[PDB]
Amino acid sequence: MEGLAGYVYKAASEGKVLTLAALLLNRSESDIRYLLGYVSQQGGQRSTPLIIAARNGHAKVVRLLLEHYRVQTQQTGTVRFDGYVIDGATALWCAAGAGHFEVVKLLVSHGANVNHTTVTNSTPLRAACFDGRLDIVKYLVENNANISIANKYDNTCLMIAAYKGHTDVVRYLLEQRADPNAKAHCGATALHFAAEAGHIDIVKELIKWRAAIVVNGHGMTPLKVAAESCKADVVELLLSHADCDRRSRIEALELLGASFANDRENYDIIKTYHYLYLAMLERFQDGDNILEKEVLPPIHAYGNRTECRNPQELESIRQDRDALHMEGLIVRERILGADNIDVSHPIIYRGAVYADNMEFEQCIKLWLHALHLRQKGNRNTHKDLLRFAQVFSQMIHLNETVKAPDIECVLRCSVLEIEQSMNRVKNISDADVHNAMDNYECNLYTFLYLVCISTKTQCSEEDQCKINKQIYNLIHLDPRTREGFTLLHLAVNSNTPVDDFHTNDVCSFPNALVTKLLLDCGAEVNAVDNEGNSALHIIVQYNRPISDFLTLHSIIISLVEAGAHTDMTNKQNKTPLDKSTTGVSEILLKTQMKMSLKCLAARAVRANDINYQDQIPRTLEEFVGFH
Amino acid sequence: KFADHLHKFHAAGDLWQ
Repeated sequence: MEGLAGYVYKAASEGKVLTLAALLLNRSESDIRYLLGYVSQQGGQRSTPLIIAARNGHAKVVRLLLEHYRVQTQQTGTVRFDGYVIDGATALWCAAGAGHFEVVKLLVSHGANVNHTTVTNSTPLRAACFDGRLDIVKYLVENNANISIANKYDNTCLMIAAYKGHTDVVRYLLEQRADPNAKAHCGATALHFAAEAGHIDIVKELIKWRAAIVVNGHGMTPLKVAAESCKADVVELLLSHADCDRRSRIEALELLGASFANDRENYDIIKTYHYLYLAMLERFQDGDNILEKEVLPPIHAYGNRTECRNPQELESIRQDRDALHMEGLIVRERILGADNIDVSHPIIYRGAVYADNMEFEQCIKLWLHALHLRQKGNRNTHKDLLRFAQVFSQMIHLNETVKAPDIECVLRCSVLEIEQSMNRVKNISDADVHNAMDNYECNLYTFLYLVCISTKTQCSEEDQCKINKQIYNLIHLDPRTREGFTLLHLAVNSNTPVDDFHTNDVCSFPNALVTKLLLDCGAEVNAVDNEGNSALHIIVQYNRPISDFLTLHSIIISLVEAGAHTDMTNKQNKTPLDKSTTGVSEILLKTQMKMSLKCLAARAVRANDINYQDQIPRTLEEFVGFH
Repeated sequence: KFADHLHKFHAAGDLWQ
């Protein structure tokens, strides 16, 4: 019984009973407890018998485990429902999350931790509400399962019940003295989640229970949240309160009539003009008290359209689906603000549609505006630069010449984003270093793709000077990946993952043009990575020096003429021609290197050690370390 | 399609279980 947990875990995985009954055979206290309580690792979970006995919905295994002996119901464990590996998940928690009433009835009957917290303070009742079953929720509440207990971010079980689409448990929770007006760390009142998801009935019984209306942390009223996600059904209910005033009525109407046009799922031009007309008509027919919208400067991204503030002007837009999208973008930015989280996505989607229609000229404009909005919000723009690289590669691939100001702007935003990513990496603990460093490497790769696109685009002298300055700034910032590769080591490495969407079409690392641009921008031609491989140790290890020779000769003749040391030594004591995977790449190196008695004497000093701290010039003290 | 790649942006632990 030393480690025979495989039998019990496999039997409980499918809920086998006779296998467990044969497993238990006339045990006294010591070995019976050592069997029943024997947890194991099974990486990713905690592998207790009574975690998979409840996750798979098998009350018989828990029944034999809890009938004549009381196994540890309060067993700390981690269980996964997709990417939801949450610690502290006892049998009650995982059972409620999966949604099995039988095993829950076989846990609380003996007395279980109905309010068992976790790292996220997710009560078992919250997991049941996420599942949505009414039977488990009322069973927990009737056993005093701490309805008021929230998560870390104050996300009480009512809010997750009102977001995942479970009207029954919402009605029951409101019927059992819950908190309709419960807030959150950022502000997520119970109307916000239901309005965002768009459930009509949940908002119906919330406003029937006087859930009240309070503004979100992002300056969002529940009606504005409802209108933001294009849910026109819930807005009509919230507009019936007759306490929002016409300032919010004509705000929400414009907001959703703008959201419908520039949205992915429920994109409807017919359901856009109707709501925009219903919006403006409220303020353009009242008498001598008509309301005119606040002025908005003509944004260059949206075709220099100053929006429409007339019934005749709006009527002129119900003939041009190309103009209603821009008008929706303008109205959404005017109402949602320039700092909201979700104001960026419609702009990116409209630019993506323009790109899919091969109209990249307006796609670049819209996405540049979206990138500026995202970067002036301290947001994570580690994918927008990738989408720019994909658009630029698709433009270069077909026949199209990208504008040089576009590459200048995207490169400037890229160096700003990479500096920001370095700041986040340096200013964070190991809780999220993995994802932050992955985003940092992604940002570096996107900058490299943008540089490769810039090399393959002819532009005037001023444009090239601007692009070279933008590259030079990041070169002097000295960025390095997790394995020590600088911004030049990746431009010569063939193992750098080029994105497969469209940058795979035209971006081929290693590049001669990219490495020449980097070396002409002040790149450390003689730097080393974490192991010690310099910019020359990496290119020499090339797969194809018989077909891609032109960018292997023009990346060795350019490295060694920029000051790269052909006799350098990495950690494993290997010169670049000692680290040659081919012959055509060491012949070129042996042609592009010269015998210097400085290198020979440095090798002699490094071999027969001399204690070269003093009695040597300061600059040669690193030269000896090179070899 | 570029618009198809936008469906992946529709991560926060607030609304998790």
